[PDB]
Amino acid sequence: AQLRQFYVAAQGISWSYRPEPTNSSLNLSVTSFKKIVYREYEPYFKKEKPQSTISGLLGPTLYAEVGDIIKVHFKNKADKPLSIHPQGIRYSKLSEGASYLDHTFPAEKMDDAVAPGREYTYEWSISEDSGPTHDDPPCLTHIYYSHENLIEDFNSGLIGPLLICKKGTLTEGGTQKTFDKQIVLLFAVFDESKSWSQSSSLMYTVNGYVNGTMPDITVCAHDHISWHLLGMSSGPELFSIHFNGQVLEQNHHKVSAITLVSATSTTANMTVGPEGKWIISSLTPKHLQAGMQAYIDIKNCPKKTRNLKKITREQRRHMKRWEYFIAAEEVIWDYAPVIPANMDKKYRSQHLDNFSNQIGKHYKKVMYTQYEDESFTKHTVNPNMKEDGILGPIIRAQVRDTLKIVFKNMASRPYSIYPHGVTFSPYEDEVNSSFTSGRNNTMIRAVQPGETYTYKWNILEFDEPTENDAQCLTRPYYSDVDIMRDIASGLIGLLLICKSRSLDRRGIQRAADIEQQAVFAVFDENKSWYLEDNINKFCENPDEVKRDDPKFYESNIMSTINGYVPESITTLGFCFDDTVQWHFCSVGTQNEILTIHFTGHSFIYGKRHEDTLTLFPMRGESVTVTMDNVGTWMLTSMNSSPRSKKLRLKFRDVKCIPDDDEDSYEIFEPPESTVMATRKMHDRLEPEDEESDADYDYQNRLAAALGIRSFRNPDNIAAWYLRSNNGNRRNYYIAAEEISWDYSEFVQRETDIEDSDDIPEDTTYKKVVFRKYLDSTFTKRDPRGEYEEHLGILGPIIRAEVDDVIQVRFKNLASRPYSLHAHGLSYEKSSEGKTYEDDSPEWFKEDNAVQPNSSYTYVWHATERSGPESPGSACRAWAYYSAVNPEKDIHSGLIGPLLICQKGILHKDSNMPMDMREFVLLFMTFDEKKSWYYEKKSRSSWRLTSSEMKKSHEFHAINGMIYSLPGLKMYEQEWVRLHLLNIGGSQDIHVVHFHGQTLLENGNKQHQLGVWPLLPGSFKTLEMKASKPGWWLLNTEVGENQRAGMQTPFLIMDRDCRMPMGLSTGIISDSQIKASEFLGYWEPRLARLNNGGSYNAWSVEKLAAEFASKPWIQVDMQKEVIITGIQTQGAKHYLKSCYTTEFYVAYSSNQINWQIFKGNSTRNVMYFNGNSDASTIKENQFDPPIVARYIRISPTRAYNRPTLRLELQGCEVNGCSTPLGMENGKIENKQITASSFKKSWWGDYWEPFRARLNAQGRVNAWQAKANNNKQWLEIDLLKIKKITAIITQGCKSLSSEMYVKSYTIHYSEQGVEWKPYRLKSSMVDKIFEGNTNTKGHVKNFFNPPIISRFIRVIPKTWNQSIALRLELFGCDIY
Repeated sequence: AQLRQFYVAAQGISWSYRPEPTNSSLNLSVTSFKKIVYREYEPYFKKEKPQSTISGLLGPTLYAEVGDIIKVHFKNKADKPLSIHPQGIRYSKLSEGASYLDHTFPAEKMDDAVAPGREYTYEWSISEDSGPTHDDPPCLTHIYYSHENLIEDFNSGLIGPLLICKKGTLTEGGTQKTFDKQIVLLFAVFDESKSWSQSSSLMYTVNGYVNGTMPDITVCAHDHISWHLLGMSSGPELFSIHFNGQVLEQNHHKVSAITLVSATSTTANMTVGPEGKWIISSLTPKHLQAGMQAYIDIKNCPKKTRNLKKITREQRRHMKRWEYFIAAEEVIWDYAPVIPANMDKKYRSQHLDNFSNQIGKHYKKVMYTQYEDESFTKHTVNPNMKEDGILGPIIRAQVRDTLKIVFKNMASRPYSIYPHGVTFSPYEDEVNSSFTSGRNNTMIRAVQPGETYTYKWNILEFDEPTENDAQCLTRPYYSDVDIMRDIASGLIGLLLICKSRSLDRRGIQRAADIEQQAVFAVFDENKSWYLEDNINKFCENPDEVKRDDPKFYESNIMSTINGYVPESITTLGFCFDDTVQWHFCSVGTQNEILTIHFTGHSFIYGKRHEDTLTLFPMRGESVTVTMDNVGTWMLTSMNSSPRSKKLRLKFRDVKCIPDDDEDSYEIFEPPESTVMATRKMHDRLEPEDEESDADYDYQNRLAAALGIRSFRNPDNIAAWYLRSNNGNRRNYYIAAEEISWDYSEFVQRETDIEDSDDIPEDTTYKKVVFRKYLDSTFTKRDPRGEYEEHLGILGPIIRAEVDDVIQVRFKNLASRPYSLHAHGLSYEKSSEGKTYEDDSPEWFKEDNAVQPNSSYTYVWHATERSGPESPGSACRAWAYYSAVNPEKDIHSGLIGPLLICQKGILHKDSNMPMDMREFVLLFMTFDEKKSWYYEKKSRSSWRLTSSEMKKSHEFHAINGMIYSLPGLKMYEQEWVRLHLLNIGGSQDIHVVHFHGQTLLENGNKQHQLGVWPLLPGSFKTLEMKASKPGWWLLNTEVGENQRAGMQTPFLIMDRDCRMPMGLSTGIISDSQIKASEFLGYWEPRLARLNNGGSYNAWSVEKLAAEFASKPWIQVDMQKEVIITGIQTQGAKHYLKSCYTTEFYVAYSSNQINWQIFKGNSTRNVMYFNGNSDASTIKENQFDPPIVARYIRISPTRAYNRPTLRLELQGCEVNGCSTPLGMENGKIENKQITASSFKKSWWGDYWEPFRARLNAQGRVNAWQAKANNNKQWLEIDLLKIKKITAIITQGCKSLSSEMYVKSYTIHYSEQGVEWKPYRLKSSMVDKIFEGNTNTKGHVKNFFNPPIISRFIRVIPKTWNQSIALRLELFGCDIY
């Protein structure tokens, strides 16, 4: 419950990018840079903290436990305004530091920009729902920075960690209990060109140190450590950190490489091993050449040395000849193999053969070849094993299988090998570290061209992966001499860290029948060590050497998959009910990443069945696909020209007829023959069939341990295929049709207060967008309700259920063909829509293309592996798009979500899944040069793409529109679901950040993450739990996209928006009640709910016939308000039943453009509902609340006279004018003080302690003792609050009434004082207008709110007495 007070300051530190403690060159410092950073101070800024060395510009580290507060006492000592902005849920509008359009008063604008040489005070509060609190890591990490200028105030060196932790861990010194260290690492890129002192800089630093000049950080050996890896850069960078020789554990995944994208952070743990130096490598092929790393030296502290189990429990020893005698060679390589079916013209007759005498016959291509003999006298296989081809030398490592790597360099250059996540033994280095010790304890890394060598490491059962990880981990191994040059030469393999899966010393696996190796390498011959043996030596046209030319240079860029370019001419055939296991990885001198769409099936991923994998550069991943379909399919990547339409691997999934191995070309080894016949899978040894590795007779010691001991103790067609699926079908009628569409919705009267913003692009653009119609015969559409206001460009949400069956009658209506393609779903090739080779005549090709003005009816089947796993969640998002040309279609607008929810989620609202809010958002940047309707020579510049506005034709949209995206409205403290998707703009990884909010995952039931990184292809379902009302801001915190256009001001409102908007009270005067048609004589100024008299309903003139037309009454508000319901009522004089039954509602913010859609609205199908009898107050609710100035209702069907009385239910503007609790009872009577509890001597007592609005009983107001202009009513709010508005009233006693008429307001500070309320733009006090009638209310507003907890009300001029019932509308500030 403590308060983490913190003193910070910002000063201009002259900072070179390296440290040096000398003199001669340390006065004349040749290189330097101006910088502004964060430096912590002792209280009152007298002294200054030590500022440990390893943190160069990384500012002070803030921290807290769940429950405490933070009072950062900022003080800007630099010469430009600055601020501080953390990440999470805490900040109210005066402690967030960001200055955007949120409609706040000049009081809460001070935190946004602190002038140079001025103080402030930042206060936060770590709630119970912003911390981990469960199986999350012991405690998380967030980055705090400057929000005044997200680009000029970061590269100037303004950043710092914010390390919030879990209740019960953090000590007083700011260090965890069990952990022995608290390290923080800032991988960053400080572009000094976009900085305060704009000088060019090629800086790829870490903490402010370049090329690895950071001083060595060191710890002891065999202890537990805690990491905190930040990362931040203006541009969209990527940091694939790698810990050499060690293993980490983030997110319960025993990973050996942590990936961070810009403006993100994470925490992780590891236990250090024996001593010896190490390196923190950055795997990204760009952060390598640049040069950035650290050093991990390990000391030897004389405290304790552990002694644990060495042998594998004395039974699973497995000590035999299962070592590996690998080597290197330079054999001939055919990228397209010898005489394939699908020949290629480029690589054959221009790059291998002597046809037109290009090179010769030979490629000098190195590869790790595997000899099975020790003496290196024979390869293991010269031909192939019927299904491998180039399945690499498989290195399967498990507990003590005598894994010895014998190595015989037989090449013409120094080479080596280097695995991943494999600690070395000091007998042989197995790494190219600098300090290779002397001849005594030697550690050799390279091998000269002709030598031999011997490595040594056999893993034991001491680093088994977590159960949440995959079955068989996969890791590469390559030549560590020069990575980019050696891998290009062709040195790479797979190192498989499986589990205790050995049944025999041959090493077969279980739980995965068939396995296939697939890596995505890209051999850049221009960076190979045999280009000279390609053009220089072996050649016949070197006459004028082809080089430095776009043709020749890019022609030898051979991006392949397992080397072989053309095709696996044997498509990967399979059986049914099998569980194939795949191993994925990728290398190549290229920064970008890949995503591998898996057409047709899906694979388990942490018990979720995802269908797209984003594999990162130079680190692998393993999946498991199941055979539950029949037909041909694909495995494709889709990023851009060289890889999208190229990387494909066709593979069957079939059997015919029994199991397909009686007369066919897939004879496996069961062999599905007569059951009485012999083959593999039936190898009965002496004892019995496969049980284990045979050992002692019984060896009673057959207990499996826990790992580490628990120690410390007309084409109107329909669907046709739904015959055997036997489904609970659900029908939809989509279409596709052109439309005009311009992203900029703020100039569409959203936030266009300006009048001179010159449009820098085209006015609008012609897209093609999905729609939703009502039946098989079209032209009867379904308009987008209030729910679908934020969809923007996405089609209709196609919802479903587990084990359902979907029928979709797509019907193209555009100029070129289109189609559909689901994801993670089940269908047939005649229900796929993808364009490639099939297994039938153009009968299965009926869906592959939907010609214009026609229609096809797909049949999709959502099975068990297509539903939302991870019981912590409810619905599972997905996507569908026009997959005829998947790159130019999605960039045209044809994209939509496809949700799948569990069994039970659907209400009697057409049975479409409902019962929990959900916003769907597709973060994507739209390119107009990749669409179909891209008129090339636009009217700005025809030569280049608007050379006058270069690259102005790419729009960073947030789900359609830009800067506006209206429709995002949530309550306070309500669980809303979010389906964030990203498949359009691939190479741009996005990180989603809501202001003042903390997201959440499920499955493992707990994950906060602060902000989430959207991987291009992932489908993420999260939960929000909105925090506080006001105008917040949704964006992506990559500073060069937040300013580019990805920022939407979503809205949190109050959680009690149920207050009358003035109809019954009297706020809404009768000067603004209109009517088109009328009912007799009953003036509409008398349409007030619960109004008595003789005429109490709506009319102006006489009707004489009213049953068919739809008259209307129009209420005005004079300001934009919220409306969350309506309170209907019936009228009569003595004998008119006269009630309305059905009635719809319109609304408008301009009185001209009306949106009549809340009657037959979203939750409704095509109707609304109303009253049931005479005066019995009946009310309805607008589930998505509406917000408009004018509102107009129209009754259709009533009882013999369509009358009504209406009363509205809304809230306010800033969005926190909630009842402070007077009438609610949330305030007790001990927060009200005044002068006299005025009593008579022949009657009652006049209580200034019952000033409740609309509370009834005895004298329930404050008639002061004696009349004078010097009484008052003082309210002690018990904590400083923002007092927004006031409502006065009048009182009486059964007789002549009297009431206040005009009052002034004296208020206080935190303490006891009283000061007048001088009008902002005046020189004297402000005067208010009190009541005018007895019971009617009057609302008075404050131009700036009164931020206090003392407030006095001065009755200045009144009517014959002081008397009022009072209610303040305030806000719970902190």
